[PDB]
Amino acid sequence: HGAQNPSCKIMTFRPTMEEFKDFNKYVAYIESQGAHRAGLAKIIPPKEWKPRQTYDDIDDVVIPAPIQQVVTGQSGLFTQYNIQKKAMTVGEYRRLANSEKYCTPRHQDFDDLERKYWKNLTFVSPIYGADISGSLYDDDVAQWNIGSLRTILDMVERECGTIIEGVNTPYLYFGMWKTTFAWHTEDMDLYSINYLHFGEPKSWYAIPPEHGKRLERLAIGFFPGAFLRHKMTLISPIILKKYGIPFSRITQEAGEFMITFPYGYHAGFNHGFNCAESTNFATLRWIDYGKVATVKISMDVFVRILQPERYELWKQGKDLTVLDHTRPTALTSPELSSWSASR
Ligand SMILES: CN(c1ccccc1)c1ccc2c(c1)CCC[C@H]2CNc1cnccc1C(=O)O
Ligand code: NI
Repeated sequence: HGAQNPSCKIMTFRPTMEEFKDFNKYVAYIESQGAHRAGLAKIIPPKEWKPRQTYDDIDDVVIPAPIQQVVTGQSGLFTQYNIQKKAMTVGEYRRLANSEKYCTPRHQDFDDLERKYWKNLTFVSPIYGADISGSLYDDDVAQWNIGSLRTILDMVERECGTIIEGVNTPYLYFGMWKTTFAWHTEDMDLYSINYLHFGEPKSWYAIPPEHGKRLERLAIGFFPGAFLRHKMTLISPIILKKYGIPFSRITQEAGEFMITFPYGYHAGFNHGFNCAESTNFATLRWIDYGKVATVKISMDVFVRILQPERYELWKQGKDLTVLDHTRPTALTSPELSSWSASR
């Protein structure tokens, strides 16, 4: 389809509990409304749903590899390095986040906080408890369980048995003020789902996938060298607004879901102490996004099973298609139904 979200605005969704029970079905719905055209969409769950009953058992959890984020650069163009530090607990990380050195500054509004982020990026290197293999969900949670979404990304584990952490498994993100994730797309241009468990907000910048190539030309212009897959390049919105790169901004609060879409470039930072949970997933539409992307997943099993008419032409390298970033995804295909019956 097309012309659903022609402005490519970041859309916010508030489903009822009945719309919330099927995860894959609701992803097809928000794409039928055009959420995928912004590269990022917010999902506000109903109040009856709570992923964990209490967050007081978490002080003794281990953060195996925290990273000190050292950012260099000037004039809205930066490069961040991630130096690994010693292990610590969440209680220690919380006391370090609210330390005077790392605490959230005084700010009038977000515009003030955004200004102080890009002004004080170089001066202090914050600690980010990122990429922790684990989950904070309860076991009985059956709706939107990040540890088990039951999408077609399970074909990797169900057929080839490969398990990739942060992609097949959930990751945990304990943050503090100024902790940043750089401009990037998900591995193999996969989807991603991020849920903010508790704490201070997490802000997102997102570029629509139909303009992602304009950011890639911009970054190549600054460094003469898919190097943005190093995921350590920071670009200020001042620079994007100067060269005409379309982008939108939204703030994710505690208890809200964020979906990133294939070839949706995103970047952002944490306002203060928070905990986020994230994993990757896929719909039927992603298969063509993963094919054009060639952590390296082999797309062979997806094409051999769900695109079998194109398989031999893809092995011969004669399947040259152009992605239509506006087409919504399908919910089911005859090849997918007969595959679930085989398993
Ligand atoms: C450099 N690096 C690397 C690159 C190549 C291979 C191996 C690792 C790397 C990779 C990942 C990260 C960081 C650094 C530094 C903190 C951030 C996380 C990703 N975090 C998010 C991603 N998307 C959305 C949100 C978030 C978030 O912070 O909530
Ligand atoms: Ni990401």
